[PDB]
Amino acid sequence: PKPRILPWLVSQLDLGQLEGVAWVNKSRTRFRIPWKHGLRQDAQQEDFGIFQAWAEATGAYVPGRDKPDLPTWKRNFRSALNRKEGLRLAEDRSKDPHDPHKIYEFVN
Amino acid sequence: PKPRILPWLVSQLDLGQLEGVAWVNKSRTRFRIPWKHGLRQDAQQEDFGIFQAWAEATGAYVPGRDKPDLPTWKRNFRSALNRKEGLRLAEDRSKDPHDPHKIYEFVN
Amino acid sequence: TPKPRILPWLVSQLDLGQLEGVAWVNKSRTRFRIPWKHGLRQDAQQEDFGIFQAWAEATGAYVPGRDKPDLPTWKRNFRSALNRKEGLRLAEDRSKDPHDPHKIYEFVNS
Amino acid sequence: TPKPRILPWLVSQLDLGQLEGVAWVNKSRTRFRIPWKHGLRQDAQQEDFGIFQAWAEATGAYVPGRDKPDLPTWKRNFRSALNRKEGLRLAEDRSKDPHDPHKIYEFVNS
DNA sequence: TAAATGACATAGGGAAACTGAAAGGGAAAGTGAAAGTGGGAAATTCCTCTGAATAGA
DNA sequence: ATCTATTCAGAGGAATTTCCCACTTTCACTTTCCCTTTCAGTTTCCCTATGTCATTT
Repeated sequence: PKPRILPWLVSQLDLGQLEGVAWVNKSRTRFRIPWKHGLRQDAQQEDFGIFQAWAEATGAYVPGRDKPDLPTWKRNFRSALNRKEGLRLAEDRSKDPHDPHKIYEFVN
Repeated sequence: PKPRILPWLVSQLDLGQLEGVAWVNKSRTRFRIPWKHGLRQDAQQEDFGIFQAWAEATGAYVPGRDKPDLPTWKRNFRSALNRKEGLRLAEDRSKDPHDPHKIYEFVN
Repeated sequence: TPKPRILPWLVSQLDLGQLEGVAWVNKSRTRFRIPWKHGLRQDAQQEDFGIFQAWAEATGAYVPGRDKPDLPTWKRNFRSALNRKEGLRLAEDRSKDPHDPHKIYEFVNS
Repeated sequence: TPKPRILPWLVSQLDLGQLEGVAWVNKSRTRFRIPWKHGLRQDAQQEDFGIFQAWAEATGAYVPGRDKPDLPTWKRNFRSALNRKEGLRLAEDRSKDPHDPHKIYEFVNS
């Protein structure tokens, strides 16, 4: 059937399984996504969990079959979101030293 | 007593029990048909209500017994109307974002 | 007149060899190649979508002059048409190559 | 407004010779000089970082009508782009000269 | 007023990751023209049954 | 010498058969929706690499 990204993303947000990935508003319209830049030493694949989740979810990534590739999972997650109408990028807290991340918000 | 499509269609148009299926002429010579595209995430089953109604009506589709098949219902409905003389597709508003549909018309 | 069927038409283009880059890759004439340069590249230009364009002109999908040029769509339609077609398969994919980007299709059977 | 590609744009600046000490050295144009100096020195301005500034203005990254000129960043962006070009290698690093600071790239190719 | 030794404040710099805009791709869905189909209607053989015309008793 | 016992035309539906007519399905691509990839550059990250000030001999 293949998941559509917005409904899928919203579900992850509601379940709140991944960390650094949740609703940052009680009305539910703004949300955070970890985004530790790739070159940083403290950066593991645990910091690309949503990106990885999406890849596993769409069949792109299958642990065992393909080597894990972090940059691709991220560029893929990002491009999918950009084209999505009714959803804009708010603040770019990506290079932020302690808690690097981004908040997306649904608009009309 | 299998229904003939034009009389049947006109009846649905007059009863107006199907959202989006309605005349657009006081004179009743132009009607509109809901025409959302199958892939669209926003396509709920009822977006093929007339197509489904015709399939159930010709006894081709009995809920419970058959697996829903939305493409064929629309496909059958469109093909059935095409042979009909005195009837012609006037506008194709189906790749339309908000309210997608097609307008047929009766050539005198 | 009749509308051309894609495989016979393609074979004909291959035999005529009018388009540059489009050629049989073997004597048995069963494997052929199609130039497939990526659209965003700098050296890209309309002549790198010649077969795609030819097919569009051929099916009346495009009419130099009256209609407006949609190069990507020409490729999408040509690519999509072959994809369902039975008895033809994708063999190679050198489409992301630098100097000679192209894909290689092979004719098969059942 | 169409975005310029760096090599064709750079070659144009070299031919026009609008900046001081940019024109190629060899007439066949297989080598050229770049106002590559240093930033932690003394009289370093927008004159010694002209190509770097030209590229920044050219890509809209910076416009002498809003963006507050950052000479250090401009040098970083220009350096990275030249590095990735296959048929383009850096000959010598003559930035190691007092009064005459610069750099010599090659228009080689394989 | 000095060659040297230190002391910070950033400017390079090489890789590899990031990115926006737009082209590519998958594959499920759509299409008009063309050809196929089912089921009810019209038509073309089958079946008693009638019954007057023909044999046994 | 009637008195039944049969029997081959013509009836009046059955029993299929062949036709027709609306839709249905194929045919052979085309298009759409939603993301993915490519392009050709930008931007980090993480270290060095120097170029002005400030103490050693």
